[PDB]
Amino acid sequence: ALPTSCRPWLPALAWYLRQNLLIFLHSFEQLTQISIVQLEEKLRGAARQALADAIIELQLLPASLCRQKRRTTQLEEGEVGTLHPVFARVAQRWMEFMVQIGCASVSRSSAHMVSRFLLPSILSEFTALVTSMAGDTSVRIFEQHLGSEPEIFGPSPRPAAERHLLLLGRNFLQWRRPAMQRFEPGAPRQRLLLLEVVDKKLQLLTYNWAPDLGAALGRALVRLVQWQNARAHLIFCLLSQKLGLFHHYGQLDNPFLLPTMEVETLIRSASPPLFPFDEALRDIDPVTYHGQQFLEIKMAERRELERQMKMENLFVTWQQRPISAGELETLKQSSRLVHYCATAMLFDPAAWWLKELSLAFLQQYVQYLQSIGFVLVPLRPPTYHLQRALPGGIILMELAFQGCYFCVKQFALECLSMLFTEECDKVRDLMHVHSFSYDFHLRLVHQHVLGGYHLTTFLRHFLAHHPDGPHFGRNHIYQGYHMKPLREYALVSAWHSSGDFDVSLLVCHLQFFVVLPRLFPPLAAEV
Amino acid sequence: MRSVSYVQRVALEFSGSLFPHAICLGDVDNDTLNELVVGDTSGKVSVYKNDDSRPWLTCSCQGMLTCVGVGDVCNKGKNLLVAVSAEGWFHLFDLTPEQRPVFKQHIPANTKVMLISDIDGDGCRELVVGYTDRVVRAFRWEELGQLVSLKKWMLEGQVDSLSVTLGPLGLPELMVSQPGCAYAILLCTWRDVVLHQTIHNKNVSTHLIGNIKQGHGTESSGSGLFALCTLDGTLKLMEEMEEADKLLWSVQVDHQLFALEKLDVTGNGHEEVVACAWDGQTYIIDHNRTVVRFQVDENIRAFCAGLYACKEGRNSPCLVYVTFNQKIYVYWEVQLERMESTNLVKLLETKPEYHSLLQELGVDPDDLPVTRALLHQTLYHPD
Amino acid sequence: AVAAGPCPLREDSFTRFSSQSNVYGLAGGGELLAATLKGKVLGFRYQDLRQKIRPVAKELQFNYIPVDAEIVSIDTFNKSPPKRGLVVGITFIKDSGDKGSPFLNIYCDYEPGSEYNLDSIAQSCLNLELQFTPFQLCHAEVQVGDQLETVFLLSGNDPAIHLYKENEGLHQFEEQPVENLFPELTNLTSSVLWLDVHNFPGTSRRLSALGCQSGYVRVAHVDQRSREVLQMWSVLQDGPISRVIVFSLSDEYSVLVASMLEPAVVYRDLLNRGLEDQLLLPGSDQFDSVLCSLVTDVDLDGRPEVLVATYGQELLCYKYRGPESGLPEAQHGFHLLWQRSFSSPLLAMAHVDLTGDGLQELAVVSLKGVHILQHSLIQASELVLTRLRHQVEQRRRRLQ
Repeated sequence: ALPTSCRPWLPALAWYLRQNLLIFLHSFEQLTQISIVQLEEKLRGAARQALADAIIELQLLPASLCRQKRRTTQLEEGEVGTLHPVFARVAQRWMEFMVQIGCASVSRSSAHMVSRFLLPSILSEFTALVTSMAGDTSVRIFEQHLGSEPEIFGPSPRPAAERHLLLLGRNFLQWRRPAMQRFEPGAPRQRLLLLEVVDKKLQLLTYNWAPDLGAALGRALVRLVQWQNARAHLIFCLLSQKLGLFHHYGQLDNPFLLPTMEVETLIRSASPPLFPFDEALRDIDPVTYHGQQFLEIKMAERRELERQMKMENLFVTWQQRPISAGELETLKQSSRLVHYCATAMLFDPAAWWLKELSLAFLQQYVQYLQSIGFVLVPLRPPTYHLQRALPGGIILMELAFQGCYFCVKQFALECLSMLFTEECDKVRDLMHVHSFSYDFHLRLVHQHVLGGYHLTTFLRHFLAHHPDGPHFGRNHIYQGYHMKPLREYALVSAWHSSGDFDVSLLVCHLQFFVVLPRLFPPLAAEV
Repeated sequence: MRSVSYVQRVALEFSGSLFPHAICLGDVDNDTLNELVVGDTSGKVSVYKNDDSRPWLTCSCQGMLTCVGVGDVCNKGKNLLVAVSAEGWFHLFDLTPEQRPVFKQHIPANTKVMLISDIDGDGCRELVVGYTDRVVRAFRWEELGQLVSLKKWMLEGQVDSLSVTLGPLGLPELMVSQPGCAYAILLCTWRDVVLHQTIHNKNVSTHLIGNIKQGHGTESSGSGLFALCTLDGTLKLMEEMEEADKLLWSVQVDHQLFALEKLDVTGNGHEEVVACAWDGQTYIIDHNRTVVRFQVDENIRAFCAGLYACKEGRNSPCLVYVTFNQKIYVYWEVQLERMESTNLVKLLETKPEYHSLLQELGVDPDDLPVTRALLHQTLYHPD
Repeated sequence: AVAAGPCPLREDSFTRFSSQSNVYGLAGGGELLAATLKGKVLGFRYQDLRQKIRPVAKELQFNYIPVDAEIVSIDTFNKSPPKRGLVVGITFIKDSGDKGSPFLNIYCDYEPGSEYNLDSIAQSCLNLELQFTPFQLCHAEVQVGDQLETVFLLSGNDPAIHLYKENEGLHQFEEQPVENLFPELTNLTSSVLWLDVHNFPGTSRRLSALGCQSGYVRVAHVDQRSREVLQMWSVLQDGPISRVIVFSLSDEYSVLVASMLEPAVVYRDLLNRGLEDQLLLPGSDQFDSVLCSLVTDVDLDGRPEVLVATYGQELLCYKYRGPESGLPEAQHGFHLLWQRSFSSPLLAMAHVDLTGDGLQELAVVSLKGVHILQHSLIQASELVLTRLRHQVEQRRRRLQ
C-alpha cells in the first residue's frame, strides 16, 4: 500500500529504495502512509525510509538558502537575504523525524556546555573541522532575529537570552548536480549539515555523510565540547580564586578531567590535544583572555626564581674561596655604583711603547689590591675585575683605561645594614690611586738613571702637576767626573744612600733635580 | 602620618648604570615644557619628552658621564645642556630648533656634582663643580667664548651636593654638604671656607638641598630654607635667618635616605621636601611636618622630583624612580588636594558664612548629631 | 564607553596587607573588619585630633583558630532590636590531612555590657563542625510570632543553605532546617555564590534573589506570615553570579545582576513584568571580571547610581537618565558617569560613614590592602553651601 501523492515520483523512489534497501537486505504520515513473519515488516520499513528520503531530497531541500547576477549569488549563498522557510521549522523536525522511522541517512548528537561562552569558540573550531574532513561545506550562521516569532533568520548581546542558531554547511559549488557521500544517485543525492543550537544544548543532524566519517565527525564534536568543558578550569581555579576561594572549587571537582591534567595545553589553543594550580594566583572569548594573564603570572615568577638562585650561589661560593660574562653583566646590573677614582697617565706625551708601561702600571696596582684582601675574578672562557665577598654582601672592583686616565670603580650588593656600608667605604680609603701614581712615576724615572724622552720636560710636568706630594707615598724628589750623559745633554749619577732610600741626581742646562704604598730630611741632605 | 597609593605612571625603558647625580629634568628645546635628561656611564645621554616609552633623543659624548644639567650657562638668555665626564671634560648642547656637542673644554678630573647659577650677583651665571677629593672649583663663561677658572676651595669632609640659597644679606650663597650632618659655605668668586655642624657616626653620608619656595610668585627672587638628609635616616629643614640657622623641623626614619628634592604637589605655591630611600620608601613632607609616605615595592637606583610635561602638553608635578629592572617610573597625577586628612565637618567650619547661614536657620551648631543629620539630608535627600 | 565627567573621589589613606583577602573578607562593624586568609584580622577606623583625622588599623586575635588554619569567610551583624548584641561569624579550614576539616565559629559575648566589645568577643567562641565546605556567611531577618529574629545563612559545598538559629533558652547557635522559614531556598543544583534577601518595609512580603556558580539566577516574591511563595521567576545566564542586588530605581522594583563574563544588567519592574525588561549597562565588561558591586547614591542627588568594581582595577560608576527628564528615544537609560583606577585588583567595597561627618566614604579592599576614598572635599563643601543658600532664600520667599 502506497500513497497516491507521489504519482510522478516513480523514478525518484526507485533511487531512494535501491539505496536504503542495502542496509539489512544484502545483494506528514498521510503523505507516507526463514522468519517470514518479520520479513514483511523488514521490507516495508525500507520502502517507508525510501519514500521519506526522497521527500527531503526532491521536495524539501533543493531550495535556495536565502546587478541581477549579484543578487543571484547572495541569495544562493545565503550571505544577503533571509533564510528560506524550509530551513526554519520543517527541515529540522523532518530530518529529526527521520529517526523513529529506521533510516541510515541521518545522524544525531548532543552536548552540555556548562556555560555558553564557548559558542563562538566552538563554531570556528567546527568550521575548521568540517573544512578539514570536507572542504565542500560552507559554514553560515543564521541567527534568529531578536523579537521575531518564526522563520526570520538574519545572517552574545542581551544576556540570559536563549540564543538560536542554525549553523549550516552545503556544497554550494556542486549545485545543478544533486567516497565522501555515503549514497549516490540510485535523484537529489545531495547532502547537508545542520547544527541546531538551543541555548546550551547542541544538536547535530549530519545527513548523507560517510558512515564512518560522519560518526567520526559526531564523536569529534562530542570530544570538542568535552575539551571545551575541560576548559572550565578557569571556572574552577582561576575565576573562583579571583575572589579568593582556593579551597572551594579545586581541580577535578570528561576524558580530559583526570588527576593528571595538562594545564598549559588547556589554557592554550581551544582544542583537544591530538607550582600547584590550586594556589596559582594567590597573593600575586574570556578563556584565552583570563588564563593568558595566569600564564604571564606563572612565567614572571619562574624567571625571577631563575635569577634569585644565581644571586645566591655566587655569594656562598665566593664567601669561602671563571664566571660567565653574562653572569658578570647581571652582577653589575644588580649592584650599585658607590665610589670611583681616576688619575693621570703622565708618561704619554699627548697628555702633557707607552702601552707596556700602562700594563705594568696595571699589574702593580693589582698586586696591591690582593695584599689588602681582594681576589681576582677569572674571565670565563667565551679590563680586570676583582672581588671581596663579605657576610654583608659583595664588593666588586673594575680596572680599565680610557684615553689617558686610570679609573677604578667600586660596586656594592647587599645580601646591621651599616656592617656593609662601613666595609664598602673603608675600601675607598685604601684605594690610594694618587700615591700609587706618585710612587710609580718616581720609580719609572729611576729606570733611565740606571739605564729619547725629554726627562727634564717630564720632570717639570710632574713637579707642576703634583707640587705637594701624596702623604702615602714613599719616594721623594727635590729640585734646586763620576757623571753620565743623557741624549740637549743632561748629567746623571746614582749613589745608593741608605740613611734606606735609593737616590739619584740629574742636572741639565744649571738646573738639577734629585730623585729619591704605605698605609724629606734625606731629600735635602743629599748635597 | 598617612600613606597613599599613586596609580598612573609611565614606564620608560633604560639600560645602563648611573650615579645618583646623573639625572635631571628641565627645558632643552626652550618651549616652557620640561624634558627628562638621564646620563649613563656607557657614553650616552637620553632625553625623554611627553610620555613616549622610547627616548625623545640621544646625545653621544666620549666617555663616562658623571653629571648632567640644563641652564643658561653661556649667559645668552637661552637654555643649554651641560655634561661633565669623569676625566674633567665638559660638553655643551643646543637642543633648540648622533648629536655631537657644540663646545668642548678640559677641566680638572674626578668630577662628582654640578651646579649652574649666578653665585656672586653680577647677573652672569657661573658654573660650580665638586670633586671626589674634597675640592670645589668655580668657573665662568667669557666671550672670545671659553671657560675661565675662578676661586677654588679645599675641604676635609666629602662633598656630595652644592646648592645656592639666599644669604642673611639677601645675596646668593654657595653651600656644600659635609659628612656628619654638616655643611661648608664657600666665599665669593671675585677664613676661606666656613663650616657649620647641626650626634651620629662622623663618616655618615649627607645630602643637601636649598632654595625652597615659600609663596606664589616668589620664584623670581627668594630663598632661605634648606634641607639635609643623612644615610642613617635623619632629615632636617632649617632656615638661614641672620646669625646662624634655625631648625624648622627634624624627622627620624628607619631607612637609608640617599636623595633630596623639592616639589609642589598641593599647588599652593609652597614647595614640599621629597626624600627617597634605597628600598623605595618615599617621604613627602610639607613645611609643617605633615608626612605622606609612598612605597614603591622595588629597589631604587636614583630619584628625581620636579615639573614634567607628560600628557596634553602641560607641565605637572612628577616623581621619577629608577629601578634595577631597567625601568624608570614617572608618577604624574601626584597632585594632592591636601596634605593632612580631614572631613567636611571640620572643613566647613573654617568658612565664616556657615555660622550665619545656619544661625539664620535656627539650628545652633552645638550638637554634632543634628549637624550630621542635616548634612545627610542636604546631600542625599535634596527634595 | 566615555566618562561623562571627572571622578570626585580622593584617596585618604592606604593600609597594606601582608597577604591577600577574599570577597567575603570585608564585613561590617562605625568600624570596619577585614580578615586575611592567613588568620589576620584588622579593624579599620578613624580618630579625631583637634582639626584633623588619622586612620587606625589594629590587629585582632580570635581564639580558636590554629596557626595552620586558613580563614575562608567572615560575616557580622547585630541582634534584632528586641535584644542586643553584635555577632561575628568566621568559617575557616583546619588543614589536617589532604582535605582540611571545615569549621564554623560564632563569637557573641553574652555577658551584659560587653555585647559590642570586640576585644571580649575575640575570645567567646562556639566551635562547630560543618561536614561541608562553607561558601558565604550571610544574615537575614525574619518575622516570627510578632517579633523580628536575625539568623545566619551559610552556603555549603552540598548545594544547600544551612540556617543557624540561636536558642533563646540555652544561648547557643544550632543548625535548623531551612525550608521551615525560607521555602524559596530549597532544591538547588549549584553552590550559592551570592544571596540577597530584600525586605519590604511595613510589609510582610520579601524579595529573595540568588545566583550560583552555574549562572542560575532565581528571584521569588514570598509572603512571610503565610510563609507562601507568591511568585517565582528564574533565568539562566552564562557565568558565575558575583553579585545580585535588589533596588528601586525611583512597587516598581528592579534587580542588578553582576556576573563574571557578561556586562552587568538590570531587570526592571519586577512585580509587574518579572525578568523581561533587561537594561544592560553599556561597556562594563572591558575591565576584566566584575568582582564586587554596589548600589548607592554617589552624586548626592537623591537618586541611586551603580558602582562596579572589576579585576582590571576599575571603579566604574553608572547613572540613571530616567524619563523624569524624558528623551523617549533614549530616556530611562544608564550611562557611564565616571571612572577611577587602582593599583591592585579590587575584591570588595562598602559604603560607610567611616569618618563621621554624614558623607559616605567608599572603603575598597584590594589585593594589596585597604584604600579609603572620600568625596572631593572642595567640591562637596561648595555644593552644600549653594543648596543651603537656595533653601534659605526659598524659605524666606515662602515663609513670610
